[PDB]
Amino acid sequence: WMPAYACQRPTPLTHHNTGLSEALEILAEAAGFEGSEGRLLTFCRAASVLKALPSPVTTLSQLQGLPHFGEHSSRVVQELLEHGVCEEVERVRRSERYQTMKLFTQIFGVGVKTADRWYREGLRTLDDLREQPQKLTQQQKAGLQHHQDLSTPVLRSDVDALQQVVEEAVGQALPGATVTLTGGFRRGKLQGHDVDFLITHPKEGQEAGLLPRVMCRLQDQGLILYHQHQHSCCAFERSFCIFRLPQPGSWKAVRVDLVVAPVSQFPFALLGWTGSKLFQRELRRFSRKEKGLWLNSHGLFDPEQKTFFQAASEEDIFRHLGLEYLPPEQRNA
Ligand SMILES: Nc1nc2c(ncn2[C@H]2C[C@H](O)[C@@H](COP(=O)(O)OP(=O)(O)OP(=O)(O)O)O2)c(=O)[nH]1
Ligand SMILES: [Mn+2]
Ligand SMILES: [Mn+2]
Repeated sequence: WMPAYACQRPTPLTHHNTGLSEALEILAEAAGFEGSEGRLLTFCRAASVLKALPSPVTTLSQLQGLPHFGEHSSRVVQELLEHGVCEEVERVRRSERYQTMKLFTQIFGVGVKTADRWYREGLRTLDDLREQPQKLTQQQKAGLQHHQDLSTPVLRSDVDALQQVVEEAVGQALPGATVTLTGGFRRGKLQGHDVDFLITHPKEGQEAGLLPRVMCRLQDQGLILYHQHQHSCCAFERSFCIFRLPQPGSWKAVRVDLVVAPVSQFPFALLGWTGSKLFQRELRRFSRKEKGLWLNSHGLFDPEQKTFFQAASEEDIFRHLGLEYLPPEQRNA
């Protein structure tokens, strides 16, 4: 038996069922593009199960008694096992709707609602968007300007170089302030679509006004192509950036999220920002459904008692929810 929730089972970075999970995730994504949130979560859960399996699925009899594997997800695997291809997945891959929604939603600053609006308005290509700049936010304009670089996977070596410049800027602005790599790279991934950093200081409140100082420094070194600062509204102070990463003989644009959290909230922010998206969705559903507690990136609240949990680490949070600790590299759900 394998547990129902992704937060109750280790999901490693690499697994034995990449072809099958990829097919299911194409169906998940396409459902999300159509606003079919239910079907999205269903395919995503089924994909996540395959990722946690210790062996490859070579016959359909191996699906027996697995959670989150309904009729539709089973048929997909079946056709792939029996014919090497699933017709519905290939139709989706070649569909103009899917290809366009993928193209648009991949652009920095574009979500599903925007992509779908643009689709319904007859926009199809990147050039179509560039011909209608009045329809674009400044963030989306920057996304388009750098789209080739921003669709090139970010590598671990890029992350290392970026963490150095961010640590130097942070260290110069405020001694004692820390930078923590989060997101997919903290989960052990070898590549990504951006780099995520969480910034704090051990004395609560010393992190006030730090991010703008970090950004000034980075800007002065020629490292920033685009920067949008947002103050917290509640909800963390953050900066959405495109860095200009020097490389031997050239350079590349890379997406970076810099998030500041007060150290009291840091374990929650780290947990939330480390992901995966599905893992965190599942952890929050678990906390609510199973334990009656509301988890987010700022805290763990008991709505009956009107209390907040005091957490020193991620381990404290897992412990409090009755879950065995999962290090970041087993959260790849
Ligand atoms: N607190 C908070 N967490 C978020 C938000 N958006 C996404 N997350 C979570 C879920 C993700 O696993 C994680 C970082 O987002 P990313 O889109 O960078 O995902 P991740 O780094 O896992 O994958 P990647 O390798 O960048 O494609 O943070 C947000 O607005 N607020
Ligand atoms: Mn990321
Ligand atoms: Mn990010």
